[PDB]
Amino acid sequence: SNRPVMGIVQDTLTAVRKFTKRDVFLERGEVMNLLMFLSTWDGKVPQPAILKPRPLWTGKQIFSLIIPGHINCIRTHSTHPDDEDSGPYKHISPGDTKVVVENGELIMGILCKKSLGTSAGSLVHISYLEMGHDITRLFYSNIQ
Amino acid sequence: AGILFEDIFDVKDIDPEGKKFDRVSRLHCESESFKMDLILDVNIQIYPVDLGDKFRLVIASTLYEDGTLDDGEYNPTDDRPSRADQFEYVMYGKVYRIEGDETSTEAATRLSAYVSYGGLLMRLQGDANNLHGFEVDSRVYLLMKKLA
Amino acid sequence: KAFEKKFRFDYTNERALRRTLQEDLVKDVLSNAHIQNELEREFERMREDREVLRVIFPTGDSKVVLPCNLLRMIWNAQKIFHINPRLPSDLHPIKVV
Amino acid sequence: MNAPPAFESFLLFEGEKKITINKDTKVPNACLFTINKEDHTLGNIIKSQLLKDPQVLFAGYKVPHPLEHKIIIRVQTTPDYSPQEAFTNAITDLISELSLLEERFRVAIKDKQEG
Repeated sequence: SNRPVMGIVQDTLTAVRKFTKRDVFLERGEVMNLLMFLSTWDGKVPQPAILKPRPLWTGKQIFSLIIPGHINCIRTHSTHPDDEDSGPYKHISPGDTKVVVENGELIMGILCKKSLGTSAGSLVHISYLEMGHDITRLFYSNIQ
Repeated sequence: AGILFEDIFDVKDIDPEGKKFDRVSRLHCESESFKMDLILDVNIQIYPVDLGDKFRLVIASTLYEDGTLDDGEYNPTDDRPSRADQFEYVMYGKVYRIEGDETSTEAATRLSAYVSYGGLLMRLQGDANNLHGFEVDSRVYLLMKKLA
Repeated sequence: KAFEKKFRFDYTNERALRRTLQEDLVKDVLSNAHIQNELEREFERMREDREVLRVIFPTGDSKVVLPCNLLRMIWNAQKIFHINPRLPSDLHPIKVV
Repeated sequence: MNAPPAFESFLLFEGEKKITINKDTKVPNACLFTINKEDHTLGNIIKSQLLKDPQVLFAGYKVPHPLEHKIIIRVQTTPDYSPQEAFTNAITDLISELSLLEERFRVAIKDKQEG
């Protein structure tokens, strides 16, 4: 069916969603731990989304380091309403419910089965097609 | 310098769509000088914001005041001469869309800039004359401070 | 109407040409008539292909399974080569065809 | 029949070095510490002490596999300071804190017992 067979399943998918929500702010030590568990990490700590009150990273900001190469993908979250595409806020979705990955970086959106699962045009499928089998393996393992 | 934008904004709404996230609310702000419309997502616990509050918003390419690229890495030890740290709330992000009022036949009169600060989004609409300094896929710093 | 408006390459207005294509290239496009003949032949081929598609796919189902993803590929190229949509392009329309 | 003996949690055999130091080529002034036959008890302590050092840029630890008894610690420091020096200083500070805590706990026990 020209679809990926393996996908993100069980704890990891629910944790993906809850991690990739907007409200996730990660402290310095937590960021260093999560980067310690990255195998393809280049060793450079990204500049946090929030600087002065305290340095705070975001879940999408660390998920962008998991995403390999320069991958361009657009999906929609399960809870996406059809009203947002019609009126204003098309590109600034209030519920965080459209997915945009540009240049191998997650800009907005909440990931779910429709993005990391086994479906046509998924993020994993696009990663395989762009990067090949060797890099997609590291992509699954790092996410896990 | 490297300051792309600077103005003073008035908070008009906080959650018109309802509160969808516990630690993040969406400021709708009008502007008293240039009449630039602003939408911004702000961390509430870290930096509370209330209605009818004057804050000065500065969007800059670099924090170092001198024209030196920041290279986009975290280094808390770098004592360069200033970090433009005269501001209470600082964010870092990238521009991902610049919409316009242009037709096929004539240029844009009003532009809108879409910036994502690690998941937090901002939209800034108004006249294209003062909003020309933005280019997509470029790094942008947000700077805010409350006013009395 | 929409098909013609989207795929016809109107080169009469010149002002949309001045906005979209570069200054050096718009004069070349406007002066030469061989370019215009080739560009009309392209749209004639596209009309023929549209008729063939309407014969092949009754009910108008536009979802088709094809080898390589051209939209994703064009989007990859745009980001790889740092292309600014706000500026006129230097790509000569003959070379596309 | 495949159960490992009870002591691989806590005991070295011939050839195992308690600590192994490997430099990290990805980033300058970065080192990788491998501690054999240890667990979270020591890794969390060392990481938390290292994060207080203003000259340490990165500090993290992990267990590569729970069924194995091994700690990996990565330390990156600023240019004029060695991660080896950062590690030794962290260990010394931890020992100094623990000795003071022990003395004050003994004093508290003696004050509690004779009223």
